[PDB]
Amino acid sequence: NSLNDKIVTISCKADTNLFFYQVAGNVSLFQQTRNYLERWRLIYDSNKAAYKIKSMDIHNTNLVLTWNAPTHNISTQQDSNADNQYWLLLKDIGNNSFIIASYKNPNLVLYADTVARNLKLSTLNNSNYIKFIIEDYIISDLNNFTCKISPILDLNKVVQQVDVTNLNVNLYTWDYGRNQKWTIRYNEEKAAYQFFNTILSNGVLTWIFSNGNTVRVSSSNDQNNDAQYWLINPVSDTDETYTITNLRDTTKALDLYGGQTANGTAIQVFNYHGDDNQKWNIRNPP
Amino acid sequence: NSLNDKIVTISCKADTNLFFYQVAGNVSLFQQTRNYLERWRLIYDSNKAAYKIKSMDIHNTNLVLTWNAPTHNISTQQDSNADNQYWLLLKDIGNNSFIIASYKNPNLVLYADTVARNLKLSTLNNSNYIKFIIEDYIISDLNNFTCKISPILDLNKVVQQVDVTNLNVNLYTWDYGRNQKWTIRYNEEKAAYQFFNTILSNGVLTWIFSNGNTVRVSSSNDQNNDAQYWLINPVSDTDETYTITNLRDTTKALDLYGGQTANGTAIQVFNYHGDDNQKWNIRNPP
Amino acid sequence: ENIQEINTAISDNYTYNIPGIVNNNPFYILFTVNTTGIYKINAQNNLPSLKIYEAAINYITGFDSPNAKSYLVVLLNKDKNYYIRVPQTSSNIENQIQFKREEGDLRNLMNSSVNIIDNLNSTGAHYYTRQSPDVHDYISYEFTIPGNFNNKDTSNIRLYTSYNQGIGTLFRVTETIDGYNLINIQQNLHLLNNTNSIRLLNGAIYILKVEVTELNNYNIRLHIDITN
Amino acid sequence: LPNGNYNIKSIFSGSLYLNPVSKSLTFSNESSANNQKWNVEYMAENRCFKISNVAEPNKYLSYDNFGFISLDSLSNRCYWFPIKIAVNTYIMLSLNKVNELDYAWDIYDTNENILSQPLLLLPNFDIYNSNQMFKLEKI
Repeated sequence: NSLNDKIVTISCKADTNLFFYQVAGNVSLFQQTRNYLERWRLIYDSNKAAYKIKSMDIHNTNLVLTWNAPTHNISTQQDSNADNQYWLLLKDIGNNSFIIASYKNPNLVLYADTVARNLKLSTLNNSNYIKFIIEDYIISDLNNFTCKISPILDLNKVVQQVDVTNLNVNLYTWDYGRNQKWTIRYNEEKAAYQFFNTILSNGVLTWIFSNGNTVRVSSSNDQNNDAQYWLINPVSDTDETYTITNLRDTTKALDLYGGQTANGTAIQVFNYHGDDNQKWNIRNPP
Repeated sequence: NSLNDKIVTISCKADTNLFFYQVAGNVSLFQQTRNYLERWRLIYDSNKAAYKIKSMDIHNTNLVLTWNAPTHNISTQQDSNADNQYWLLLKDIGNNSFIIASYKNPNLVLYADTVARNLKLSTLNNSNYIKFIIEDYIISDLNNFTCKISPILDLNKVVQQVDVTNLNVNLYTWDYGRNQKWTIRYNEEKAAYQFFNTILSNGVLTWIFSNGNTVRVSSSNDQNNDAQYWLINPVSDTDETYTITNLRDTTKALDLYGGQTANGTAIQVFNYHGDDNQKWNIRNPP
Repeated sequence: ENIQEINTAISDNYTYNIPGIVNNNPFYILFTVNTTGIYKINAQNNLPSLKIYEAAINYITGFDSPNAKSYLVVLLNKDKNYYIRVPQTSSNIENQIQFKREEGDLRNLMNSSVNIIDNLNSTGAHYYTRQSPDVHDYISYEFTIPGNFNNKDTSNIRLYTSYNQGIGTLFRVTETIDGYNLINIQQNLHLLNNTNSIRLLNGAIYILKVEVTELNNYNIRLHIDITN
Repeated sequence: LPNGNYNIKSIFSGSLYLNPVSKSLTFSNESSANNQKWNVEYMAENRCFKISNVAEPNKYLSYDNFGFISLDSLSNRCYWFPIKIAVNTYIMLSLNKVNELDYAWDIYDTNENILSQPLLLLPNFDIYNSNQMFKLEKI
């Protein structure tokens, strides 16, 4: 009742650039895709105290991580609720990584063969090849993602800082400028994100609650300001669309002044409404 | 490291009435003693990402849980920081229990022989015999403990409910009545405790904050009142002495009115200063 | 009674072939060991049973029951001589006497004959009569609990004696390429009219070593009654 | 233990027989084929046994770096040290200490069911572990 039903990515502690990847019943280890091929739903069975690990593949919707006992091979097969399709998720405290043990034979755990780029099994040991990073897919996709941020009312416009010295934040047409890109960083402690503007070393997007409803960037070496922090929530049934709410006041979403798809339009906070000048496309800059 | 230096008891998921118990180098499984014989300090080494489990024995002060390789036996031996004295604490999420694996050889984990009442190493399986409950020793000692509560200003008097109909709380000479006994219960979600008076079924010690500093018993089917819940913090150097602070406002401590010790004296809350009239002995009813 | 002789002092391993032309008579084998130690001595299929003597001549251990399977476990000194009385092979198949030096758990069996019991096919009463060792001397019994082994199925075994008092030591037997391994599971078992049962694993092998403490009959009769 | 061809069984089941399946070893339904037949040969120099598959006579029971029994070419990993604990019941230790312990063939069971389990090599402490007990039946 904490991981149950959560959609996650799973990557290797022995190589954090490799993720569990699924296509047509085949499981491998692959670079980050930020799509459903590397997304898995954790499905808890309370009587077994173990989980099914189910591919979010949009074409074959019933595939789960399966140990092909007695062999060393791991694949995805149709969910038949079988013991070889259940896994104990053991969190190694202090290490913030997981060991993933077969319910059918708990002496055996997933082992990342990073050279073969696939999964194997091993008895328990101290190597990093049996440790995994299990992460909510949104955090996984956005953390250390350098993006551009667009209102859905004009995709060809973009949230920017003005220049290296003018730390104000306005809307402007996309021109690939560094002032128009943001490196997102997730702070595990505060359970929230910051947006680092790439024209500054430590400039982060900051709600300046002082002047009421407005937003600038400012130094991130101001340490305990919870308006330097934000919550990012996926707009339902999209791919790239999110709501961005401020940490200090979660009713205060990031707002495009009045709905005005025009150059220099102010970027501010406003009270949440689920209304279109409060929806944002976060994407890779092309 | 969230567990580093923590003092815990460890009991058996297979028989929650059995605790790891240490004397003179022998580890056994024994009923709850609420004393140092069942307390262990978890000592983290970040390089190994593993823990020593050190006995809080008062006489032999450097004994740690040790695997007697090549046998499957366990004992306590002098701490030499050896690999066979280190342990991986693997938290089985959703089951609230731990698998405790040997750092020297993670193929092997602690196994509770509940009929020989001792521990051995074993390969893994899905039984509760390899699962353990690791708990802060204070929570462990107080959770479900039926006690009497005395001001340290006079241990011959107790905090009592007046009678079954009179819900007021005052100081009175100990007379062994059920209105003078309280069953402490830890609330996992709230990370806080209630004190159930044993003269009633659902009556808990409560700060009546709508009447200033008054505390009374009221029903625990009032559900979201933080004023019904308390933090219980040990006083240094003592085995039985605690400060008791209210969950609604932790600056409010259980307080003996005036420091007066007469029969009838009010029990209330007051701003915390740590004076002797805000310290309480929680004790076995004789 | 033609006395034959192994002229060479034997060490660790030795095999002596019965001529076959001496089978129609009780006959003797004179030998010595290269080094002092505990030896297992037996005929080809532990048949026939053998007697051993120290050479004054002194009986050490062994008996003479026809068709009785047994092997001897004896401490042998390199300084002294030893006789083996082989009884009548009233069947003209060539027999072999095997001598083997024991370095392992079988040393727990000196000095005694070990009777091979092979008729425990069921529950119920069984008994075995042999010439009784004198007081402080030993006689052993190697047997297998009936049934299939599964480390779980178990039978109630009542072991006792008829007239002679004896103290029993019960071992569990396992075997590797290096011979027997013995787990001493019970001691101080007073056999004379013992009413206590022991639960033992079906299909497992056990050895009961008995020390005669009271000779009330020329024979010792060991009862192994099995219930389930 | 005399030299020759044996079937190999777990004490959990009298109807399941050791054979290779892909690179693993498992106990399966009777096939009457050579792949369920094992040639046991005593090695005098080290007092151990090597055990080859009749269907693939240049491959021996061995173990890998992952805790599985395997079928490989000859090496010191192919030497087994049996402990006979009943009629033709054995615990099979690796000749070599592994991680400075005795290690033995071990088959995991779920309520005595071993179907589809791979045979592993796991620590051994005594002669009473049912998951470490195997029948060698001459045939």
